[PDB]
Amino acid sequence: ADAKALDELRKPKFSSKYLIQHVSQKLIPAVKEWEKSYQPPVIHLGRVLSVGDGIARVYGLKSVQAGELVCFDSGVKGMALNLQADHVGVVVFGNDSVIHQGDLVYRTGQIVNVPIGPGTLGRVTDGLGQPIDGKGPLTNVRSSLVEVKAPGIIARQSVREPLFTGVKAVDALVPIGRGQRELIIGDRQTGKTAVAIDAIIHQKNCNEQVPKAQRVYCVYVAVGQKRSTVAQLVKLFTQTGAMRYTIMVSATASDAAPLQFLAPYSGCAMAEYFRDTGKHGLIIYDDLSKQSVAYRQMSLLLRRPPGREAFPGDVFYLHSRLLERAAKLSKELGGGSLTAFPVIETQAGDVSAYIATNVISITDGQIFLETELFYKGIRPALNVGLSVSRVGSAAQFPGMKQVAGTLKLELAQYREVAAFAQFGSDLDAATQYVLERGARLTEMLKQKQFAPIPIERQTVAVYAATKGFLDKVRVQDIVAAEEAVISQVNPAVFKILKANGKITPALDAHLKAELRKVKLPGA
Amino acid sequence: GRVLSVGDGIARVYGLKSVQAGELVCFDSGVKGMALNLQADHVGVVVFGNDSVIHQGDLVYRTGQIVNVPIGPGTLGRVTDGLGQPIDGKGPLTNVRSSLVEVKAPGIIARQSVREPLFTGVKAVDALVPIGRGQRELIIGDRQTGKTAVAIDAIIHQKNCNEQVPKAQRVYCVYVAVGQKRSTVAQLVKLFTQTGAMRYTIMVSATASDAAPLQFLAPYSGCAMAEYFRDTGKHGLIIYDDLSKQSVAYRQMSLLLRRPPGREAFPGDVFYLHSRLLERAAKLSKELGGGSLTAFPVIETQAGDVSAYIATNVISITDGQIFLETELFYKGIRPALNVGLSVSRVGSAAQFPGMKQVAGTLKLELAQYREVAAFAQFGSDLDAATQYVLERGARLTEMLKQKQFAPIPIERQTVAVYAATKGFLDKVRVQDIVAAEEAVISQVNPAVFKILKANGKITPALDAHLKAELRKVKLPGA
Amino acid sequence: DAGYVSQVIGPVVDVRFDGELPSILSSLEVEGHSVRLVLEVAQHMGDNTVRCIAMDSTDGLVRGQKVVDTGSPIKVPVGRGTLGRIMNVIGEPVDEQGPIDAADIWSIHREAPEFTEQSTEQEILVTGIKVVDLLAPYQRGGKIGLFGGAGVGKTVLIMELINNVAKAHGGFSVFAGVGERTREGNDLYREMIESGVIKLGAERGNSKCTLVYGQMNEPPGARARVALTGLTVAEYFRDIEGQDVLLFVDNIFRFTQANSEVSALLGRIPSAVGYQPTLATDLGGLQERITTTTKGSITSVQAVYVPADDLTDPAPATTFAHLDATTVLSRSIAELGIYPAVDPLDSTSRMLNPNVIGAEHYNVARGVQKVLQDYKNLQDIIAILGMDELSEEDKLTVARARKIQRFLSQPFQVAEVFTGTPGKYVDLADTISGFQGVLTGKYDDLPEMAFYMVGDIKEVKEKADKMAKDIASRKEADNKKVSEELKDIPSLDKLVSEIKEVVIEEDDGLEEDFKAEALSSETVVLNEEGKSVPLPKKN
Ligand SMILES: Nc1ncnc2c1ncn2[C@@H]1O[C@H](COP(=O)(O)OP(=O)(O)OP(=O)(O)O)[C@@H](O)[C@H]1O
Ligand SMILES: Nc1ncnc2c1ncn2[C@@H]1O[C@H](COP(=O)(O)OP(=O)(O)OP(=O)(O)O)[C@@H](O)[C@H]1O
Ligand SMILES: Nc1ncnc2c1ncn2[C@@H]1O[C@H](COP(=O)(O)OP(=O)(O)O)[C@@H](O)[C@H]1O
Ligand SMILES: [Mg+2]
Ligand SMILES: [Mg+2]
Ligand SMILES: [Mg+2]
Repeated sequence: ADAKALDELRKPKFSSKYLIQHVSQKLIPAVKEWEKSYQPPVIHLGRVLSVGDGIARVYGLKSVQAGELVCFDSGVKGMALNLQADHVGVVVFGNDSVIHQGDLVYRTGQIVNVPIGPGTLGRVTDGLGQPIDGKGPLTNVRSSLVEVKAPGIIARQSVREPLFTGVKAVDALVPIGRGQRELIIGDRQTGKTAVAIDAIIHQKNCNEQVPKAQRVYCVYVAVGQKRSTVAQLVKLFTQTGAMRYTIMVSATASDAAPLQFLAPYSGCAMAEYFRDTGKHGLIIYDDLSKQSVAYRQMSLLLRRPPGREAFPGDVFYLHSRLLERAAKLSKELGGGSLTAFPVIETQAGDVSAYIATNVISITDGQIFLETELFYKGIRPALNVGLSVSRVGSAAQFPGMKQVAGTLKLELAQYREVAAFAQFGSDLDAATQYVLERGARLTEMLKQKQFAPIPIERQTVAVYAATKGFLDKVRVQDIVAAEEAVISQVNPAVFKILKANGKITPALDAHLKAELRKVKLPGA
Repeated sequence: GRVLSVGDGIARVYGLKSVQAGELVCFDSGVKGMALNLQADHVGVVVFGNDSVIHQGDLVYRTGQIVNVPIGPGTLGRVTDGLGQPIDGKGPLTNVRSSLVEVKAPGIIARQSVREPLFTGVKAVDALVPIGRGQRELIIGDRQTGKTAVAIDAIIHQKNCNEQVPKAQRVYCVYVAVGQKRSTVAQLVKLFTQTGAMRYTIMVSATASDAAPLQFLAPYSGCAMAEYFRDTGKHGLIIYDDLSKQSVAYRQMSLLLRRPPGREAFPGDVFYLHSRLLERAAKLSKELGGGSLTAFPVIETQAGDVSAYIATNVISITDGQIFLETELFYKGIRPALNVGLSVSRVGSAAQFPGMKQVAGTLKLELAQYREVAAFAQFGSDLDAATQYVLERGARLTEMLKQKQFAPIPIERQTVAVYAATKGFLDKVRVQDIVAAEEAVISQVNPAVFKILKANGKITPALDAHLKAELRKVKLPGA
Repeated sequence: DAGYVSQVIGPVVDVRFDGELPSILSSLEVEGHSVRLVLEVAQHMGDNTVRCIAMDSTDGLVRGQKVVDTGSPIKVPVGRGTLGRIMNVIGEPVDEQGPIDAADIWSIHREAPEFTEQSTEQEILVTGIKVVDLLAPYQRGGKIGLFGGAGVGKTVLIMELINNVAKAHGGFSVFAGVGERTREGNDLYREMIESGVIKLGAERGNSKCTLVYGQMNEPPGARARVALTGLTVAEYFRDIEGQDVLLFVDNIFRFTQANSEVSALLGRIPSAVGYQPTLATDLGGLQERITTTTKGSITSVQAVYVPADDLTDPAPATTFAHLDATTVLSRSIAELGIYPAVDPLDSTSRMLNPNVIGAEHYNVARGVQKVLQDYKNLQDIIAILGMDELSEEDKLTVARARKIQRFLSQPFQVAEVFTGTPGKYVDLADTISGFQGVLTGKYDDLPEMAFYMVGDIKEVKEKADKMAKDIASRKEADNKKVSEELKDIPSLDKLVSEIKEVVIEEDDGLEEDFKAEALSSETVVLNEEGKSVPLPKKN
């Protein structure tokens, strides 16, 4: 059984020829009798051994690379994922009902690539590049690999530019930066998509205002969502004019699991064009908790051994190599940027889950949206103690930086007394004074949906709350009092607060002056 | 035999036709291995070292002999690895003898009742969970709660009392360090030489960079080295520090040999592993010599979760349990022995008879103090049958505190516990904690210690003089 | 002579050798790749096949691609030529400044030092952090672990320890970034340019740190070995240069996680929670190489991420045993705004011994832990009663412990860019005496928040003075404040006039550089000859 006699067997030791001479003049006549049942032999092409559940096992394909787009003879694409010794495991980019046993698989030569460029700006795309909005094919566009490595230590520079989202809980408490990956984590129906949408709408509102290179180009990656929701989102974006800067990659729920797995990489390759060419990108991987389930489906059907919650071993790498592409580049590489908003859904608030802890470990900040604050009127349901941000200062508005530290610490004082408000002792007009002051601040931080606020109106409206001008107002109607503050105040203080960037003492005087002239409705 | 596959410290060896289960083999590279699972096509050999020197097709020779360590009096004072070879660098082990590491535990008839006491020098352990010779007592706790402290104080106290007993009743200790760092083993050898404890202490050390079979096999090496002293009518004391690491090394080997896993991926025979180890600690019969071996397994819990797999297994195996809490540890109670959860199934049959008549009050009023434990934090004083037990239990928990690496003789713990259970307490304001805890044992004359040690019991002729001596204690700092 | 690629499943490649199998841990080179693809041999599969882990991505590997053997493990440049450089796992420079001019390249795999060459010297390493230096004092030449969940401040604490120790050390430093963010790798590189710890150009040799980076974007074969590369640079400085080295490892958890990521593809059935069955021995084989021998001294600070704040997860619970000191950062302390969020109870050190740091230091440390544990036990009856029936001793042990909780916080010099307060280095004696004062009761006459984010005990006393002049103020409210207009204030329409003008041309910069190639409407594939041929008309 040991190999040395087994390769000594390749020496001829037949010691008779009454079969070698007989079979040789009998074999080729016998292959002719059944050559109709012989499929033609394959070396460099493929032939499907087995197909099932979206995994083809392909014999042949001698020179395919790992991770390469292969194409079946029925036109449906694939990707050579695990290259076994005897076959190739191809994940099928589409419905595997058109693939049979014995179909030819054609190697396309290229690693998986999507159309990138300025012609993608405004289109609705599936997880591979094909436009699904029916507005023709993509023009003014070139191909690019979906699996580039992230820009290294020398290609990057410090995250300094602010990237307002228009949600003032975010722009005051957990401020994003321009090359920052900020996680939107929460339970279902808490407003994660809503925070991402207000980010994209606010970037449309600010792109029509800045000189040509501070403009942020958005990409929405919609993994696993239903096709109706993507239709609602495209309708909203096109009725607000935000679809001019937005690409939408849409690998919906009926799509094959490799398209949902690959659509964050397709969307990141589309948004990396703006990072690599000196512009500024922004990407939302909405339901990144569904890309991991599609990857788990692919890896369990390729018979890779499961792990925690039957996820693969390399499901941390799946998201780390995706999110690390969101960077702020150096001036020697254009100064471009790409800021990511991955969305992770928890189950019953269990943030201790597997994919949740992986993406929390990768991304810079968190935007925790808790379902118990969503039903107390706090919308966006931002848990202030649990939502962190890595950049902190140096990447937000300077005028908001003057007025937001005294909000962040004062809400810590307000949460400090909530576990001591069930008895009613009301110690020495301190634990009862901040019990209304912080309650007025949390009412200041509420806002509506699909209506982002410019940053100067937010840093006026939170100037009006952490300073005076609002303590004589009931907690019930500060959401009403803020429109009195925003509208009735002269709209020329907003321009000079936007153009300065901070609250100068020349402007602090007029801002405290015009915050006393308006009518607050509280009675 | 020929190596088929090698990787992660497991060599699949084709050949080795008549090899025994658990037998040593030897490779071409000079590394050894133990043939663990013998299959019809190959032998699964775990490798005693780094497997990077083994290639496919390397030759494996069987050594013909099961794994064995040198035992004997030449191992005393030497730091060995998990296979017996000395790593302290003082040359080969003179005056030893090879003997198998997997022996059978002594049966029902070879046992004797565990009656003579093994003093640890920790007065909490000697007063509340008393250890006999031949007992398996689990030192269980969380991380950094003082388990190695209790083990080390038992070893150091065995050195201290080994100088004042005859040749027969001396305890020779073995400390087995499984899975520990190599820098913290050297600090223990430093402490044991500076203490003088290495005159009776063997030190078996399978560190973290050792192979998994060496850490799996080091407790059996240490148990064979201490079974030398058990089987020749002398007394031993074996301490397996982190038996929870020996189980993890065994889990690694059994998973890489593809044995079917059970709860928390442990193999099915991990209870058999630990009970096969811990049933060898026995008090032998009068016919086999009368010797004894006392085991202190150490199991680390995670969040006090003693319902974990290995912790439940060893709690099932051992007689007693010394449960060290982390909340008592930072509250100042060090050694942080949880009194209500620490058991000893041998119990009062194997403690000091002078302590047995004083500690029976102590554990009772400690239990009374534990049930009235919320009232300590109150302003409204209750009916002074609870405030009495509150101040009494507080001074009793402060009685059982003890500094590290300073064990106490049993006659001094008896006197200090007598001075707190009979009512000679510091019922003053407690500014004088500095000059009253040690003042009892330092100001009574040492003749009462000689009488209490030699008689082993507070006689009516001695509690009279002890009560007369306890009243004249000075504390002249006030 | 050479081998060929037999199988590629993600980051694990099977390579088949017709004779001359490599050793385990051998590095192999894949000839013909886009980049330098290094495979490190992990095991011998058995029919003349080895199984390897890739140091780069395996996308592009063809079966039968020629793989050549180097006869040795991954050898990296070590020595003075690496000071002030950034290296890969495999020793490539990633800082765009020439090659690395280091002599006597070393294998990244070696055995740990022996038991005979172990040092037992215990000198305290003064960090300037008053919660570290009081309750869990570090050892110079010791293994230090900064445990903590995500976002509790392990990286800011390791940056403050760099700023406080590595600049004033004399010896060399090695930061080994293991599976971390590339953003903070760049931030570390830039602020060690600005500190002088890394100098570029002609005075490169005056640098004091070698960066070795293996971040999150790298495949799991690279994150599982970059700690060995940083450890090899530190072991050269310890063994050959005879130096005192300072190894800083950011998330040694990523070493075990990256070994776990390839563990099932190497064919091992998983252990408990989901880690490899070789978790303890992999972690031990790394951690035992970080020792001070008799030759030189490696002081290691390791950040250890605990997953989901769970200190009983086996990857932190295994690395607990390898550490002399332990700084458990917790989320609960950080939710009170107290930074560094060091759990004063759950932190432990081997130096916290009255024979080591002195009984005067030991007793104030144990007293702080005693009053903090008593307050931790009293909080549960406070929240039910309300802290007015606490016997005037438990109103004192609450007030002193609540002063101590604030007094353990400290401004950090590297954390003034997102907090604003400049950082205070606190000496050891001014920590011990300052905590002895609040313990015995000299400072009950100061308010409670005066102890928050200060330095010495001389700063809480003057923060109380500033707080009580400021709560003495804000009593005038009538006029001649900033709100009046003829003070210095121009008109509001005048301030709109000084706004400089920026243009908007409404073409947003998309018609200037793009090479718009014409993409194929048809699928174009390769036939058996490899010729690019459109997809044949037959389904
Ligand atoms: N700021 C807000 N004010 C009021 N309502 C809001 C706000 N944000 C979101 N909502 C409402 O909350 C609901 C959930 O919002 P959204 O779909 O963004 O959450 P989600 O977490 O993405 O949900 P899913 O997980 O189902 O996608 C929506 O119906 C929306 O109308
Ligand atoms: N009785 C005591 N008095 C004072 N200090 C003590 C006492 N017991 C333990 N300590 C201290 O507690 C620290 C941890 O103790 P020890 O190592 O004994 O616990 P452990 O449970 O073995 O920890 P690990 O599991 O990490 O080895 C040591 O530094 C020791 O000095
Ligand atoms: N000393 C400190 N002072 C103020 N904030 C801090 C401090 N340490 C940490 N933080 C806050 O914690 C957050 C994360 O810290 P970091 O070191 O990145 O933790 P991790 O290493 O666990 O990711 C930062 O946003 C920072 O604002
Ligand atoms: Mg959603
Ligand atoms: Mg221990
Ligand atoms: Mg970090």
